[PDB]
Amino acid sequence: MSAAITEYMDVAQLTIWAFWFFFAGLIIYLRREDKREGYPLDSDRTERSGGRVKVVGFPDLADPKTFVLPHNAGTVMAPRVEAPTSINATPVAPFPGAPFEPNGDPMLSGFGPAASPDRAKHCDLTFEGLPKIVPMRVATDFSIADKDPDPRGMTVVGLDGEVAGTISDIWVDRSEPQIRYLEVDVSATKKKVLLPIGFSRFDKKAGKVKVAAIKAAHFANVPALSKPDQITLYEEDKVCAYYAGGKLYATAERAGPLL
Amino acid sequence: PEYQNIFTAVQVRAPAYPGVPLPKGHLPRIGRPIFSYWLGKIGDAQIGPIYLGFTGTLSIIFGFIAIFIIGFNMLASVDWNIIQFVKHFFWLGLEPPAPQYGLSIPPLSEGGWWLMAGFFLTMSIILWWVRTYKRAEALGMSQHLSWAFAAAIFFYLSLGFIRPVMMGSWAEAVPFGIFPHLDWTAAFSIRYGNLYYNPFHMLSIAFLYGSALLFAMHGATILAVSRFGGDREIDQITDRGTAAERAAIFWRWTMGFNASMESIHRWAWWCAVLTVITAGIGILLTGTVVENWYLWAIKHGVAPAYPEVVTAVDPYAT
Amino acid sequence: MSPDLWKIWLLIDPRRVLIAVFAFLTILGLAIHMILLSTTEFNWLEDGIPA
Amino acid sequence: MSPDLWKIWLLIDPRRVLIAVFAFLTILGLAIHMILLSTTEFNWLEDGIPAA
Amino acid sequence: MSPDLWKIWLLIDPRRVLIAVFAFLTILGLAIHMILLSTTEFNWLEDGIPAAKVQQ
Amino acid sequence: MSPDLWKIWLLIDPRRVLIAVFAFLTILGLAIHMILLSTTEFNWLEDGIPAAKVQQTPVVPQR
Amino acid sequence: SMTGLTEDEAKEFHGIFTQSMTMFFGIVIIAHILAWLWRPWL
Amino acid sequence: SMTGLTEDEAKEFHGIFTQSMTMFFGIVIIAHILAWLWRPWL
Amino acid sequence: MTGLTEQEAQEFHGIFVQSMTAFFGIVVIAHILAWLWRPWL
Amino acid sequence: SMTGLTEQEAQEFHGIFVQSMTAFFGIVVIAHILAWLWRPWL
Amino acid sequence: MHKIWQIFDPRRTLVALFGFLFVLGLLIHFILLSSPAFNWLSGS
Amino acid sequence: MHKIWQIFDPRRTLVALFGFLFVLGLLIHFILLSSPAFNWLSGS
Amino acid sequence: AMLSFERKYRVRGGTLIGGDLFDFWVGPFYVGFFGVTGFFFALLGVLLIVWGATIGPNAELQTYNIWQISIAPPDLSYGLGMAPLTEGGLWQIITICAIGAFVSWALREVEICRKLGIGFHIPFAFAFAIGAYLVLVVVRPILMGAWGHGFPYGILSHLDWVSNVGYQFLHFHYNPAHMLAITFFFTNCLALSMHGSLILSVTNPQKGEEVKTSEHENTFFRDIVGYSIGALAIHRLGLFLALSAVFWSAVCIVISGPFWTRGWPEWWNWWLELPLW
Amino acid sequence: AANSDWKQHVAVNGTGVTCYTCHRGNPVPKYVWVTDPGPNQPSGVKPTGQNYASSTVAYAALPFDPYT
Ligand code: BCL
Ligand code: BCL
Ligand code: BCL
Ligand SMILES: CC[C@H]1c2cc3[nH]c4c(c3C)C(=O)[C@H](C(=O)OC)c4c3nc(cc4[nH]c(cc(n2)[C@@H]1C)c(C(C)=O)c4C)[C@@H](C)[C@@H]3CCC(=O)OC/C=C(\C)CCC[C@H](C)CCC[C@H](C)CCCC(C)C
Ligand SMILES: CC[C@H]1c2cc3[nH]c4c(c3C)C(=O)[C@H](C(=O)OC)c4c3nc(cc4[nH]c(cc(n2)[C@@H]1C)c(C(C)=O)c4C)[C@@H](C)[C@@H]3CCC(=O)OC/C=C(\C)CCC[C@H](C)CCC[C@H](C)CCCC(C)C
Ligand SMILES: COC(C)(C)C/C=C/C(C)=C/C=C/C(C)=C/C=C/C(C)=C/C=C\C=C(C)\C=C\C=C(C)\C=C\C=C(C)\C=C\CC(C)(C)OC
Ligand code: HEC
Ligand SMILES: CCCCCCCCCCCC[N+](C)(C)[O-]
Ligand SMILES: [Ca+2]
Ligand SMILES: [Ca+2]
Ligand SMILES: [Ca+2]
Ligand SMILES: [Ca+2]
Ligand SMILES: [Fe+3]
Ligand SMILES: [Mg+2]
Repeated sequence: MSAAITEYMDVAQLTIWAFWFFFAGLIIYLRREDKREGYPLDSDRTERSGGRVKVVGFPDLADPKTFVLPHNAGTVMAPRVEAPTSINATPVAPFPGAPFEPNGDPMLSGFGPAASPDRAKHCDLTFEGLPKIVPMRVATDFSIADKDPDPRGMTVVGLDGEVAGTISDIWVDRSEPQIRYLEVDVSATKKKVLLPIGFSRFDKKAGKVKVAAIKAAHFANVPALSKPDQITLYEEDKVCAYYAGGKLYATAERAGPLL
Repeated sequence: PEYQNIFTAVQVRAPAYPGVPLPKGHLPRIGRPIFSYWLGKIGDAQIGPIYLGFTGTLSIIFGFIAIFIIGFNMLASVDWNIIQFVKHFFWLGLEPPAPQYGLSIPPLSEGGWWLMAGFFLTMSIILWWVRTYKRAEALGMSQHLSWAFAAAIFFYLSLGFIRPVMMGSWAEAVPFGIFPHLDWTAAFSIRYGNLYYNPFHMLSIAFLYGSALLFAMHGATILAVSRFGGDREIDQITDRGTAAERAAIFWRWTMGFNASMESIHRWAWWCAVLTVITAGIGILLTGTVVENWYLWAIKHGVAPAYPEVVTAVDPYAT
Repeated sequence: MSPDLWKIWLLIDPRRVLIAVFAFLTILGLAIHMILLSTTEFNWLEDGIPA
Repeated sequence: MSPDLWKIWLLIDPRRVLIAVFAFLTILGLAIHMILLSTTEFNWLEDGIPAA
Repeated sequence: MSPDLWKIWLLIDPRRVLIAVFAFLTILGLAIHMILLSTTEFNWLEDGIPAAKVQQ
Repeated sequence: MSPDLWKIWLLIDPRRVLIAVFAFLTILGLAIHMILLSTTEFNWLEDGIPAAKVQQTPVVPQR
Repeated sequence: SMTGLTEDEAKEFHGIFTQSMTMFFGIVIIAHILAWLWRPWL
Repeated sequence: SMTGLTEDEAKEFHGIFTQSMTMFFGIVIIAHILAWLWRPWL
Repeated sequence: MTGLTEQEAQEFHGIFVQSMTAFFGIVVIAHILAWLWRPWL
Repeated sequence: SMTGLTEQEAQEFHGIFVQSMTAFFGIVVIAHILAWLWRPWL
Repeated sequence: MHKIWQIFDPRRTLVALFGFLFVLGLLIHFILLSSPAFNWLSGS
Repeated sequence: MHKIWQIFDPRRTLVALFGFLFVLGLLIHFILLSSPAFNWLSGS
Repeated sequence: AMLSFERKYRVRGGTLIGGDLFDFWVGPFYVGFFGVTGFFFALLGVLLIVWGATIGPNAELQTYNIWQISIAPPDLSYGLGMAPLTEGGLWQIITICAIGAFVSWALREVEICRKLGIGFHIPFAFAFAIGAYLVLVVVRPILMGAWGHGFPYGILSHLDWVSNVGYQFLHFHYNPAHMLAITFFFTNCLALSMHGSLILSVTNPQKGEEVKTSEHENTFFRDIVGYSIGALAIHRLGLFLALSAVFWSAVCIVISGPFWTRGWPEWWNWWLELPLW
Repeated sequence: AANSDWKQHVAVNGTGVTCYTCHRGNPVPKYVWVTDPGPNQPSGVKPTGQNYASSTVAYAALPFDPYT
């Protein structure tokens, strides 16, 4: 029982080698956990082989893991199969790794920055089973903090500083009190559209809302809700993606380059 | 320019939330919650309530006794002069017994108070660990947090208790002070030959830098996709939306591989824990199986060599 | 001093004043006793009197 | 020393002053005992008396 | 100096100024006493006057 | 200065300037008094004037 | 009545509180007389 | 009345406040006279 | 103020007093034995 | 009540608990007797 | 007395009192062990 | 005396008592080992 | 190659420089114009590091051991001028290549996030680490007066540089900005451990139980420490701590030598010389 | 003795040692040391010799009397 195993080896060397073995095992485990979403990959190697060679890399995938959702919403497998889709674009060039062109009208195309998957068509729920994101017209116990603007009646201006409507209601979150959406009453179609907070800037001096994503004339194509009191995971994603597409498709100068 | 979601522009007030009901046989939560406006610009503007059981009361008592002993000895070291106590506060400390006692109990002024303070502080830390385990299990959750706290406690006990017992003396332990314990940290490296050459020290530093890198990347990633609802990570884990897809695709295009919304939080968990695990080993090997880390590195061909441009004559080798 | 000073108590909350003055007086007493203990002339325990 | 002193309990909650005074008294007692133990003239354990 | 200075209480809240004055005066008294005790000339406790019954 | 200077208060309110000035002059006075106390030429307490009448034992000449 | 007590509640609390404080001071006095007899400090 | 106390409710707080501060200062006076007799400082 | 009626406090007080008396009695006997072994004053 | 445990289910727990305490203390006493027989500490 | 239990919740007070007694006992035994005149774990 | 179990949960009380007993046993054994006069890990 | 849901996001445009000239993907990577520039800067830097290892400090101490390979900066007698290739100019060329590669990487990230339609938090955070490196090898050498103050490029030799620079001030723990940076680093590690633990505990409950909701996350930390910060605020705080650590470390290293040339404990004398005590 | 017996210290470059090296015109040198007692302690407290700001170790919390 000493510190020298041989003429060259000692304890502090064996300990570091044992750590390296454990670290290799841990890295394999973490990389296997990383591969529960989006694998097996979609490449030319699979389709040339007639759907025979599946590209997963190393290490391969794990056995499916089960999540059970509350209030009897169902069960979801962490590694699952999903239906291959047909995109709304067309390749710019036939060589591999080439970009695609957003066929049609880019805002109303569902491709690029204006793209989204199809989530479940049910509202997110609280711990008691109520809808989670609701307007303040039904969450009456809520209130605006003191010494704060209360953005009701504020005019919303578009990308070019042209007014596109006014705020009508505020959609809040019952579980965590914060604002998730603004409701804009568009004065071009007599309709009401939702606007995420992440795409709006509060000019509290002059009482304005700035939307730098889309222009004033684009507020007429925002996807609408099914019922005026609640929203689903599908519609929220669609609404956010429509505004996100304007970060590239709004004007002719936003595609680049600088030089 | 564009809203970066760093501060909350407009706040909304709802009534206080007592919390998820606890099962039978639990005490009620104490305190009435209140709201802070300035605290609500960066996070949640609600403070309280708190749960205090029996383990939580015992932890408080033990810890306050330990801290009172430490403070009383710091005050006694300046002969009861409170002004001089304020002047020298960062330099004062309570320090371990002398090396001529081994693992015995010295008088109070010569290291008994240090032993009592260490025992009581260790008891409070253990009781707080039990409290965290019990609160995790009361709500039906798992026990990851208690495992991470157990790793931290393992490093703490290696630093203060296990290594001195292995070396056979209490003088190897760290003092209770601000500048005193930094002095201990410097002297430990000097005595055992340049701790930079300890390979577990190298691994621990790598994991600390990695924790900082991982938290910066994850925070920036979640803040960048929060316009799509990305901050609600549980929903994205159980139902993948555009936030998770864009976050994965960004990193896949940047560095060739990516993680998942669920999987990244594992990379976060293991990176931090391995910071302290490799730390606790690194000092248990020091002084027990390795005497000089620089000479150990030279023996294993790790230390670099430089041209001889300055040198000294050895007066012990004449 | 004018007799009408009793109007102070409708300007500041009595409970907070009570607790603040209690805490301040206790801390002041402890500080003065310790400062006296730090000296050589006024340390009544180590003065050696009576021997 | 005043006939209507009991009205002080209409201002401060008794339950939160009993805890404070108990804790203060206990810590004060501990501190005085330790101060006496820190001086050679009043350490009743190391004095040797009686009988060494 | 001015027979109209009493307007100052129409601007600054008296309840705040009372606290900000009492606290400031207490802190100032403590600081001046500490400054005096930090000198060898005005330390009234360790000056050796009058006499010294203890040995050091 | 100009007779029409009194318009300055149409831009700055009395409360936020009164508080600032009163909280500023005190700090400046404290800082100046401390700076003078730090020097050996303008320290009025330890200047030795007038006389000492305080006796000032072996010493430690390292400090 | 901010703390919520009534007049009778405060009246009954004060008597017990003063009685207990008097008893505590009474035993403290005896402890100090014994300590002075053991070893006077003044 | 920002504090909320009535005219007579706050007026009687003063009478007990001063009556207690008087006795506190009174016992402090005796303590300091005894201390000066034991060992004067000036 | 603690969800306890008169009798549910009197029973507790009686048991508390009896237990305290037993604990103090054994403490006293232990101190007598210790003083017989090695006096400290 | 507070833990929702009936007195009849409390008597049975108390009996087993006290029986276990007695059994534990018997072994502790025997061990201490042997330890004193090995090397007395007073 | 006895009405004091209408002020104090019995469980918390009992737990705090027992914890304080245990801490005090440990502290007194430690202090006695540190003093050479009363250490009973020696040859005497 | 038996109604003490209407104040405290038997299961948690048993677990806490066992943990306290084990910690106290470890503490006493270590204290005995540290002292020289009672250390039994030297043979004889 | 492509994830099973990635083909929807490979759109044309959003470039900063180049347009359609370099707008393509190479395997999983997106390259662009800055991809080309950064890749070839990195390639030349690697090749010059390998050549510097091949030459070695001498013909006798040259070795291919990875722990012992070191490329060193010039002497302090060259000032801010350009040194001969064998006497320290290779270090300067490699430093230029490294700076070019880092800036190219950041600009490629900017292009990628313009393409995906997301915020710019990630390149902004990377710029802090780039700035810390630039303070290490550019700002401090210029303020001091010579390129020789930079650290050598080697796995074990730059540790020797850190140690000797630290002991030039006799006690580096007493540097105040150093204390602030260390506090931020430790706090960041603690916060990361807690965030990971809570997310995993909620997502992986006890056996035979359903996934926990958002209320449980807040209740847990309100019952442990009496306050909960929220889902978005924990990421805010993590980013803030991780960037503050680096900012204060850069401050701490740029004041050692240029702005303070004595021991670090002595700096505290201003506190000990106050007239209060 | 200093100028003849310790030339491996005070005569590397021929500087030498004179009476002015220490006194500098003063009857008592300005930089002498004695055995430092340290700050005052209570009667029953054993001093440690450290954990106290001191210029003799350049304002660190190290043992402040390395001379003895
Ligand atoms: C040279 C050093 C001298 C010394 C010279 C001086 C000089 C000169 C002065 C003091 C003053 C003070 N000294 Mg001195 N002092 C010395 C030694 C001591 C010792 C001691 C341990 O030996 C103590 C405890 C004190 C304490 C005090 C305080 C009583 C007082 C500062 C109070 C304060 O902080 O107001 C801050 C707090 C407030 C201002 C709150 C406001 C008070 C209210 C609103 C107004 C008064 C009402 C009052 C509370 C109740 C009724 C009082 C009536 C006016 C009668 N000195 C030594 C011997 N001392 C000052 C003084 O006299 O103050 C009266 C003063 O001018
Ligand atoms: C002078 C120093 C002596 C010594 C003198 C004493 C004395 C005196 C005592 C001990 C006691 C103990 N000593 Mg010892 N002991 C010494 C050295 C050792 C060594 C060793 C490596 O040398 C070991 C392994 C032990 C082991 C032990 C433990 C078994 C026990 C304390 C356990 C505890 O903390 O309970 C805390 C944990 C619990 C109470 C949990 C209980 C778990 C359940 C109830 C287990 C019960 C199992 C079963 C039902 C028991 C009955 C069946 C029996 C086999 C007949 N001693 C030296 C040689 N030792 C004590 C003892 O006897 O306790 C029983 C005791 O009084
Ligand atoms: C005796 C020595 C002194 C000491 C002297 C010094 C000196 C000198 C320095 C520090 C610095 C640091 N010290 Mg110190 N320090 C000491 C003791 C400590 C102790 C301790 C427990 O005692 C701790 C925790 C620290 C901690 C710290 C940190 C605050 C800081 C290092 C982090 C940093 O700068 O990030 C900065 C992060 C970077 C620079 C990363 C840059 C990476 C970029 C992005 C480039 C890309 C990398 C790569 C090329 C990518 C490709 C790689 C692969 C191909 C994929 N020191 C001792 C007392 N310390 C350093 C500092 O503050 O620097 C600013 C510093 O210079
Ligand atoms: C993965 C490794 C990292 C880590 C992890 C970690 N730390 C943890 C945990 C985990 C997983 C917990 O679960 C635990 C916790 O509770 O987190 C919220 C904790 C914790 N890490 C802490 C500290 C901490 N962690 C550190 C480091 C690290 N912790 C690592 C970097 C450090 C450093 C770097 O030095 C510190 C200082 C605690 C805040 C907490 C555990 C607290 C605990 O166990 O306390 C027990 C004792 C007491 C409560 C005594 C209290 C007694 C009285 C209340 C005192 C009265 C006087 C008072 C102090 C006066 C001042 C006024 C007061 C009102 C403040
Ligand atoms: C500022 C907060 C923290 C942080 C953040 C951060 N780092 C980042 C990012 C962010 C946000 C990225 O987006 C970016 C990335 O892509 O991450 C995956 C990155 C990154 N941080 C990295 C590393 C890294 N970060 C570190 C630190 C930190 N990064 C901070 C703690 C460290 C430390 C502490 O040492 C390292 C080593 C990379 C993995 C990556 C950037 C990759 C990059 O820039 O690639 C381009 C360059 C090359 C591929 C080759 C360069 C060619 C040179 C010739 C190499 C040698 C240069 C060197 C000067 C000589 C040798 C030095 C010797 C010491 C060996
Ligand atoms: C108003 O406030 C009052 C006056 C009441 C109290 C104030 C107190 C103050 C101001 C306290 C300040 C404290 C400070 C600054 C503390 C700093 C502490 C630091 C930095 C500590 C850092 C490290 C210390 C470590 C790691 C020590 C670890 C020691 C351990 C783990 C020892 C364990 C020892 C054991 C278990 C010994 C057992 C042996 C036996 C049981 C026999 O001992 C009796
Ligand atoms: C050059 C040849 C001389 C002469 C003529 C003297 N010294 Fe020194 N000296 C040194 C120290 C540390 C002391 C003690 C401090 C002190 O007593 O003041 C002295 C003392 C003296 C004295 C006595 C002065 C007095 O107090 O009455 C005298 C007269 C004297 N010296 C003369 C230190 C040094 C040196 C440092 C190593 C050197 C060199 C000298 N002295 C040289 C001389
Ligand atoms: C808690 C782990 C077990 C520790 C056992 C060893 C205790 C210390 C024994 C040291 C004895 C040294 N000496 C010289 C007195 O023999
Ligand atoms: Ca006396
Ligand atoms: Ca005695
Ligand atoms: Ca005097
Ligand atoms: Ca003067
Ligand atoms: Fe997260
Ligand atoms: Mg020390």
